[PDB]
Amino acid sequence: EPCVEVVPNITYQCMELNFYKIPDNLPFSTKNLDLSFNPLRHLGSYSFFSFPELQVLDLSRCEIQTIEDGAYQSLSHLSTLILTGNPIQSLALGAFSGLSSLQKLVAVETNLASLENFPIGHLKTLKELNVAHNLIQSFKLPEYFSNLTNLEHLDLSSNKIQSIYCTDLRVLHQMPLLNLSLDLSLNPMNFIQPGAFKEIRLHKLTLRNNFDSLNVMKTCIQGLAGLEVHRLVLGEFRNEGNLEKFDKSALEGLCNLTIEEFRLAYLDYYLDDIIDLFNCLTNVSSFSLVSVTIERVKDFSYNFGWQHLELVNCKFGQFPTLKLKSLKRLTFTSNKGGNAFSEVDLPSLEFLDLSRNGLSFKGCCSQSDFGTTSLKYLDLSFNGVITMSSNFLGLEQLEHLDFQHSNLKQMSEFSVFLSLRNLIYLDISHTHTRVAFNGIFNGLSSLEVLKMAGNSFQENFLPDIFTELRNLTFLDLSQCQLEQLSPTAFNSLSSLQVLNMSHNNFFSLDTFPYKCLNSLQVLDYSLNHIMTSKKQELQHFPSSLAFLNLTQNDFACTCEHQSFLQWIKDQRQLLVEVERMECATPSDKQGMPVLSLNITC
Amino acid sequence: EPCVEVVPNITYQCMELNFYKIPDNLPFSTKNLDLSFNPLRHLGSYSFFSFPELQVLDLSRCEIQTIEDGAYQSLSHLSTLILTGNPIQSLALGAFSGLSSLQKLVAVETNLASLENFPIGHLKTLKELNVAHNLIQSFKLPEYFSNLTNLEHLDLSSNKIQSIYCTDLRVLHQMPLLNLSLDLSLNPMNFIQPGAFKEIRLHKLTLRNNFDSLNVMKTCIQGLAGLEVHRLVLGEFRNEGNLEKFDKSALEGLCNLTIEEFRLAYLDYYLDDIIDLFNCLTNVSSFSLVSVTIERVKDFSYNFGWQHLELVNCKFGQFPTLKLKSLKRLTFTSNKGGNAFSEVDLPSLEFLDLSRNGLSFKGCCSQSDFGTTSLKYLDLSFNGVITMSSNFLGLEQLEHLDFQHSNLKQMSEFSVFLSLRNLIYLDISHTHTRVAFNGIFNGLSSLEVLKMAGNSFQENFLPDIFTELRNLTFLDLSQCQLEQLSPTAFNSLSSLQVLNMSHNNFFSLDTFPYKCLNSLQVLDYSLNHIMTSKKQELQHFPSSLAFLNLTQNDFACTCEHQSFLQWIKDQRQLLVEVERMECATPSDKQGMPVLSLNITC
Amino acid sequence: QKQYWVCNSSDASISYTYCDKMQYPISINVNPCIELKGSKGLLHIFYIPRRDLKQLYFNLYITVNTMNLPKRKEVICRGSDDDYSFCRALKGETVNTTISFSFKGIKFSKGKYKCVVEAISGSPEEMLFCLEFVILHQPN
Amino acid sequence: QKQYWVCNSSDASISYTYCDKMQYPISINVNPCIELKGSKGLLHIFYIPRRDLKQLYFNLYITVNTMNLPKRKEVICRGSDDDYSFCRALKGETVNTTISFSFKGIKFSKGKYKCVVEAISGSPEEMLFCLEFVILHQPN
Ligand SMILES: CCCCCCCCCCCC(=O)O[C@H](CCCCCCCCCCC)CC(=O)N[C@H]1[C@@H](Oc2oc(CO)c(OC(=O)C[C@@H](CCCCCCCCCCC)OC(=O)CCCCCCCCCCC)c(=O)c2OC)O[C@H](CO)[C@@H](OP(=O)(O)O)[C@@H]1O
Ligand SMILES: CCCCCCCCCCCC(=O)O[C@H](CCCCCCCCCCC)CC(=O)N[C@H]1[C@@H](Oc2oc(CO)c(OC(=O)C[C@@H](CCCCCCCCCCC)OC(=O)CCCCCCCCCCC)c(=O)c2OC)O[C@H](CO)[C@@H](OP(=O)(O)O)[C@@H]1O
Ligand SMILES: *[C@@H]1O[C@H](CO)[C@@H](O[C@@H]2O[C@H](CO)[C@@H](O[C@@H]3O[C@H](CO)[C@@H](O)[C@H](O)[C@@H]3O)[C@H](O)[C@H]2NC(C)=O)[C@H](O)[C@H]1NC(C)=O
Ligand SMILES: *[C@@H]1O[C@H](CO)[C@@H](O[C@@H]2O[C@H](CO)[C@@H](O[C@@H]3O[C@H](CO)[C@@H](O)[C@H](O)[C@@H]3O)[C@H](O)[C@H]2NC(C)=O)[C@H](O)[C@H]1NC(C)=O
Ligand SMILES: *[C@@H]1O[C@H](CO)[C@@H](O[C@@H]2O[C@H](CO)[C@@H](O[C@@H]3O[C@H](CO)[C@@H](O)[C@H](O)[C@@H]3O)[C@H](O)[C@H]2NC(C)=O)[C@H](O)[C@H]1NC(C)=O
Ligand SMILES: *[C@@H]1O[C@H](CO)[C@@H](O[C@@H]2O[C@H](CO)[C@@H](O[C@@H]3O[C@H](CO)[C@@H](O)[C@H](O)[C@@H]3O)[C@H](O)[C@H]2NC(C)=O)[C@H](O)[C@H]1NC(C)=O
Ligand SMILES: *[C@@H]1O[C@H](CO)[C@@H](O[C@@H]2O[C@H](CO)[C@@H](O)[C@H](O)[C@H]2NC(C)=O)[C@H](O)[C@H]1NC(C)=O
Ligand SMILES: *[C@@H]1O[C@H](CO)[C@@H](O[C@@H]2O[C@H](CO)[C@@H](O)[C@H](O)[C@H]2NC(C)=O)[C@H](O)[C@H]1NC(C)=O
Ligand SMILES: *[C@@H]1O[C@H](CO)[C@@H](O)[C@H](O)[C@H]1NC(C)=O
Ligand SMILES: *[C@@H]1O[C@H](CO)[C@@H](O)[C@H](O)[C@H]1NC(C)=O
Ligand SMILES: *[C@@H]1O[C@H](CO)[C@@H](O)[C@H](O)[C@H]1NC(C)=O
Ligand SMILES: *[C@@H]1O[C@H](CO)[C@@H](O)[C@H](O)[C@H]1NC(C)=O
Ligand SMILES: *[C@@H]1O[C@H](CO)[C@@H](O)[C@H](O)[C@H]1NC(C)=O
Ligand SMILES: *[C@@H]1O[C@H](CO)[C@@H](O)[C@H](O)[C@H]1NC(C)=O
Repeated sequence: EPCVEVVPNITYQCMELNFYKIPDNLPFSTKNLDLSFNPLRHLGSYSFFSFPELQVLDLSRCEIQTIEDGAYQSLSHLSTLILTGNPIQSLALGAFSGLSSLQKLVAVETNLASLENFPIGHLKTLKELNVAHNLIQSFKLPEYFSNLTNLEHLDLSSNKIQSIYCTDLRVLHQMPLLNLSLDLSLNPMNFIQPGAFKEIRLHKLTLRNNFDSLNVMKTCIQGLAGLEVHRLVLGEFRNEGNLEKFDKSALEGLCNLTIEEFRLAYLDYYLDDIIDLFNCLTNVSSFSLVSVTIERVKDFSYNFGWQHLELVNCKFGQFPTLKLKSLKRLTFTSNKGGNAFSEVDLPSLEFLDLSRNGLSFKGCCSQSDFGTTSLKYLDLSFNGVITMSSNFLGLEQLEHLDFQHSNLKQMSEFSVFLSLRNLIYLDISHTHTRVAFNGIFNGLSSLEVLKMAGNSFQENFLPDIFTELRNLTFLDLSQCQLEQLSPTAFNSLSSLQVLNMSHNNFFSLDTFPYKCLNSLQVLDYSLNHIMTSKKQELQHFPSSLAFLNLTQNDFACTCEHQSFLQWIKDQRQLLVEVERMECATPSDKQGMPVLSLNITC
Repeated sequence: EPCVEVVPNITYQCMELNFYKIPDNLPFSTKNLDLSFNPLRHLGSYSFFSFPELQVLDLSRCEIQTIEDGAYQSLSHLSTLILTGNPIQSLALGAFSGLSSLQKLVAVETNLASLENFPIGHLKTLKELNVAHNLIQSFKLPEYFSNLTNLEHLDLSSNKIQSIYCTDLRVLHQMPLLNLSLDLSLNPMNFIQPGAFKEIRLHKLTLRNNFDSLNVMKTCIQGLAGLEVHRLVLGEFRNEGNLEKFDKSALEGLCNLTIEEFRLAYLDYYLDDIIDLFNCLTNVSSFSLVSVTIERVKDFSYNFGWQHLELVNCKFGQFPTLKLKSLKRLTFTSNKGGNAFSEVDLPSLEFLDLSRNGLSFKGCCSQSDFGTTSLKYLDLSFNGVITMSSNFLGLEQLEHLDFQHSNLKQMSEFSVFLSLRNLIYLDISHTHTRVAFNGIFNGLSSLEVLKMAGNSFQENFLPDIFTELRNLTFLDLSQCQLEQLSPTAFNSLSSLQVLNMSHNNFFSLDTFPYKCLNSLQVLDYSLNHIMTSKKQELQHFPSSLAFLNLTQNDFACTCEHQSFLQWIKDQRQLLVEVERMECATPSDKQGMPVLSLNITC
Repeated sequence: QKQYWVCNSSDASISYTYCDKMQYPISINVNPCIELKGSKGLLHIFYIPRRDLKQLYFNLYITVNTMNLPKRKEVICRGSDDDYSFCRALKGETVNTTISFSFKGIKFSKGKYKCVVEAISGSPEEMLFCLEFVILHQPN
Repeated sequence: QKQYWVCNSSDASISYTYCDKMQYPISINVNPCIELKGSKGLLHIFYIPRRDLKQLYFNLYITVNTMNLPKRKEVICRGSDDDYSFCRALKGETVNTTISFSFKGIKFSKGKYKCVVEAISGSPEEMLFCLEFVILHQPN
């Protein structure tokens, strides 16, 4: 079978196989046939009959000239067509004749000329229709749209469209119920007569890099009057030519509409003031900026009503100062410019995310740095340097907290987590810290998840700090250069199930510290160098244990302490990969699995 | 002997022993006798005869009332007197009668009243004279100073002096050669008539916290005219009351003098502009500031002629911008305020020191960040975060460099030290790095000292990076969590003498990697866990070796590999502390020194 | 294999070949020819993909005259509302673009620097293509 | 040993005794009495040293109800041109000063906090004195 079977009897793909006609030896009840880069200079009536059931088809770059009538006749349940790249010089009328249930249709790079010479009038339940990169001239919607229903997208971008007229969209007035996420980008256009968009209701609209100068943009915005969109997107694309100047004079009057979301993307100019700009873009229940470089602005503070804000991949000189009276979520990620921090006042806020920026702190954490009183989530990972000088005072309702891959300071000088009495999640990983104060985890009486991997210990001996954590279940401490454990550390932790203790430097193994843990299932000793036990007092493990790594470490195969190997081969019902436990200390016994070999003496 | 002998037959001290007269049972040829807190209500003629030779004396708080004539008569070579705290109501004239060679004299808290009733007229070669915390009224130098010569200090501070007059210092006009480091601080004074200091030449002058308001300071500075001092010090003390206001109006006219150094200390006001302040303090060949808080100043840049600058324990908002045409040394240490960095332009500079500040970098190192062309020294230790994005280009003459306890980034992505072909010193210690690129030390063809302790390695295996370093002698790599070494790493390093390899995690010992190193003397294996060798192929070490730590690690005492203990006890002429090598692996053999025990089997 | 030459400068001799078995053609050009000292110019690319070049990215395996380096990972365009225009295309659709580039600030010694490129894309994240570059360097 | 009381507040009962054998007297006072919640006030000290209190500094051994802490090292005045006036005195010379202090921003739980003070000074760097503090704390 030249056509590759990737999944048997349902999906069969074969591309670039130099065919000249439809392959038939494929199974009868096949679905989602792929067919690409196979020259089919012309398609014939009933070209697809041996596949009565069929979900997906594809004809991508299969050079097609003319599709005649009757095609796809003996064919139902076909939900997808992809007619990409095939230069069609004559689409025969009546094509797509029998298609009971079609939803998606894609015709890209097909040399079309208009929309009314497109024979989908009998269709229904068609949801998406992508027709882009063509040669179209007028944005005059044909009439069969009245018949059409449940259409959602109509993406006609990067064409040779020039202007609009009120006569257009005279249809679609008679649609009491309609959702249309219209779109048109990269179009060279310069004029819209007023009144065109009127009493219409969309659900999105994207216009990026379709204007050549500022006055054109002003006129075009004047062209929109009463659109009432739910989401609008403006900007440009880096790859091509863009605008030269941008001020408060531009973008003005945009508040003759009724908007509820905004999204500007990739300005190439060094904007310098955000106040009296974006001015009547208030009451917009969301706001966002992407890849804009406002490198010098002074008064970021103002009174907008914004319930959601995003600043992604921007640039800055200062950390922005904010004063919003109703802002429930903030997201300030992946920024590059400044490395500092300042006070903000967000009296009603319930979500933070300051990740990957690389900024620094001082006197990190207190209710006076965010002005709030009820903050439920908080993340500070991948920043530069944080200094602790106040245990979290005034934040008695906080349930999520992360600090991984930051650089902490002064973490072991006092009880840093002392007021948070309702906490569930906590992660301090790969921060260059040094635990040297028993009772640093004092006050956390509800923690259940605890992560710390890569944090040294004083003289490499585990102290007795795990007390009052009576709900902990998932405890993570690995890559911490331990060398020994306290005899009674894991006491009263009667709810642990996972316990990661891999990649450390141990030499002995003992069962006494884990004597009374009635809920363990997983136990991890992977990347250590364990040679023996303190002696053969190795007790039973708690019955509940059913999983135990003991692999990936060098053993010593001499008849000394052979009783240890006797004890380990005594219980094989808990190991994992018996083939990767092998000793290499004696030169002769090398690479030989442990449980296999039998020893003298 | 109640009087404690601290060093035999030369120095004997005894304080607080409740004596009532000079102890005599002390040896005859004793020096530097101490005597403190022993009540001697009155001193008698020839009180000190049994000590004909004597260098130092002391009578501190030994309550003295009257010293009569003839004292210290049978006494020469006595170079020091300390008459502290003893309230003297009558110093008998003719005292200090026979003192051939006296240099230092201290009389503090002695209730003096003037300076001419002080009988040192016959003295000579007296260098220092400290007389402070007394009750003096007039700064009228007596006349025997004409007889006096080689006097250097005269420290009369914290007295009840009120003003000065031109009649004062009429003496000391007739001194063609003279060095006097005069001083007077904490004096409540409010007026100096003009012309007092005229045609005089000092070598220091300190006036800290001796004025009560700004206008008083202006008048007093007007009082100085033509002083020609080599070093001047102003400011105040934190412990007491200070000034309320400070601007360019203050401190003006200070350039009627001829100064060459300046030092302001501990302003308590928030100064806000440094230009047009310190204005005619140009041509001053040095400048320094200590504990001043100029938290908001904009244009630090200006054209002064300053050949040396210091900013110690200051505070700042921004990192200062500098443009000096002739500044050969800079020292910017222990500051607190800002954490950033910027470009400077110092066209002729040969020394940097930016230590303990805690600031951060980006695009760290290139000749465009310091504008210079010949920089010989450089130190960047104890800062926050440094990022490497350019190997040192344009700095082909740099001989000293340090980075310890910083936080480096991107150190292993390319040859970071590639243009420095004349380097001797280099230290990268406790920076959280990860060596994973062979040839990171490419281009350094003159290094001799190399330090790196606390820097991990990829998978804990030493690669072959030490090539072309044909002069290295002192190589430091410890606390790096090594677990094994390449077989041929230390080749062509035919000039090493010190080699620190302690505190790692080894298990085997082999002599092959160190086969051909004809210049080793010291070899360090201290805080490891060495149990045995790979086998008994342990060769001879290079003859030159004469020092070898093998202590502080746990051994295993079983007759298995007893040949290893035979081999180690075979050469004891290179060990260090044979008493701290003892095994603890077998429970019986614990704490017992190794070379002592003898084993069966 | 066949040798695909690109351009020559005073100190650069860029060239490239295929790495894996798939041999879908491609056309690349740079102007002006790079000098390994910090340059600036334009890069013209013409290609016809075979998978959805969406959330594309790059893996890079470098080699400095037989000394390897860590693996570099470059995210070209991600998620929604991307900076580049071309990375919303589909299969069979021709991509034809030009992008500007510039660098300066590092000294490279003589050698035979070699690079390995891996393009990954698609919602199931398969490879797209792979090439092998060769760059000589002889400072004057 | 003898019990040296200092002052009482709503939540503080500071007291102190000697640690080592030397028992050179000293006089300390604070106003107003510290509240272990962040306060501000003045501290009056009268003393008569026995060594040159020059380049003085402090070592601190803390104890939080039987849990030790690391050792703290405080440099009071150092080198030349120091901030404080008193630290240029000599033996036998009376020191009599007052200094202002203030703190706020940390919550301390109930307990029996205890501290160990070590003053080091002099050019040969000998100890000067040593004391033991006791601070109860019962928030209202
Ligand atoms: C196909 C070859 C395999 C890849 C070759 C190496 C690629 C390394 C990937 C990372 C490079 C990068 O980060 O981008 C940019 C240089 C672009 C690379 C050149 C395109 C290659 C063309 C290949 C086809 C042609 C045949 C560097 C950069 O930092 N960009 C951000 C920055 O730009 C801004 O400031 C920087 C600061 O340096 C300078 O940079 C410089 O001039 C020097 C810069 C790069 C030095 C290495 C350049 C390698 C050239 C390879 C030649 C190709 C021969 C085949 O310094 C560095 O950044 C060092 C970083 C570590 C480099 C390690 C590479 C060593 C490999 C050696 C292999 C021989 C810029 O000029 C510019 O200043 C004007 O800052 C801006 C923002 O201001 C930022 O934009 P953004 O904030 O929106 O993201 C840029 O992204
Ligand atoms: C004798 C008892 C043993 C010692 C007790 C602990 C001493 C700890 C030494 C370090 C303290 C310190 O750094 O100074 C200062 C507080 C002074 C200590 C109080 C004097 C004790 C009197 C003893 C005799 C009386 C019986 C803190 C400080 O940071 N100072 C610099 C700073 O001041 C400035 O900004 C800070 C920012 O916090 C605030 O601080 C605060 O209010 C809180 C501060 C200290 C919290 C601990 C205070 C312990 C009091 C002990 C009570 C005594 C009972 C016997 O927060 C912190 O700094 C936390 C640092 C870690 C603290 C660990 C101690 C835990 C031990 C618990 C033992 C029970 C200041 O109010 C103030 O804001 C106005 O910044 C300025 C500059 O702006 C700086 O000046 P500088 O730049 O010129 O150096 C200050 O030095
Ligand atoms: C305890 O924590 C460690 C963290 O170090 C967990 O470890 C990780 O285990 C996975 C599974 O083997 C490793 O993934 C592997 O990567 C290789 C190379 O790509 C691949 O071939 C394997 O198939 C596998 O995917 C992973 O590298 C390793 N380390 C990390 C940092 O993730 C471990 O699972 C934890 N134990 C328990 C019981 O949770
Ligand atoms: C012995 O160690 C190995 C690793 O060294 C354990 O492997 C298992 O590791 C994988 C990889 O992380 C875990 O994977 C799953 O990973 C996805 C990654 O996105 C995560 O989202 C899932 O929640 C899930 O954790 C896998 O869970 C983990 N095994 C177990 C049982 O959790 C291996 O498990 C260790 N041996 C034993 C008996 O656990
Ligand atoms: C190799 O590098 C290590 C650095 O870890 C050098 O080590 C240090 O050795 C000295 C001398 O024993 C240690 O000082 C000791 O401190 C204790 C406690 O105060 C004191 O009782 C001893 O008398 C001694 O002074 C020091 O702690 C130790 N570590 C460090 C970080 O300095 C070692 O000397 C180097 N080897 C060679 C041959 O240079
Ligand atoms: C075995 O290890 C010990 C340390 O664990 C080596 O001790 C010696 O350590 C001292 C302390 O650092 C070195 O001290 C001198 O220290 C001053 C400190 O300021 C330094 O400025 C001097 O330049 C000097 O290094 C001492 O030099 C060092 N011993 C030697 C021979 O250098 C001990 O030396 C190790 N065993 C052998 C045989 O080296
Ligand atoms: C571009 O540069 C390369 C490298 O210098 C040239 O290739 C070499 O070409 C010279 C001259 O023809 C030969 O002598 C060498 O044997 C070639 N070596 C290799 C490894 O190819 C190349 O010729 C240059 N291109 C042009 C058009 O001159
Ligand atoms: C200062 O506070 C302390 C601590 O509360 C007081 O000491 C206690 O005093 C009460 C009342 O006299 C006694 O009942 C306790 O037995 C004491 N306990 C200890 C440990 O001393 C002290 O009395 C207070 N000072 C004054 C003047 O009231
Ligand atoms: C289209 O609009 C309707 C209006 O109610 C909404 O329910 C639906 O979710 C929208 N379509 C999509 C894909 O969200
Ligand atoms: C968690 O802890 C709280 C208080 O410590 C306790 O009331 C509760 O029973 C524990 N378990 C769960 C599942 O909440
Ligand atoms: C005093 O001044 C002279 C002037 O030549 C100088 O040589 C000498 O060093 C000075 N004294 C001190 C202690 O520096
Ligand atoms: C140091 O290295 C240089 C060049 O590598 C060499 O000329 C010199 O002999 C070496 N030794 C000394 C002591 O300079
Ligand atoms: C790519 O587009 C440019 C636009 O003018 C065109 O000149 C060029 O021929 C196109 N590429 C190809 C391979 O045709
Ligand atoms: C310390 O000086 C003040 C200054 O007025 C004085 O009142 C006090 O009595 C002095 N201390 C002693 C113990 O005399």
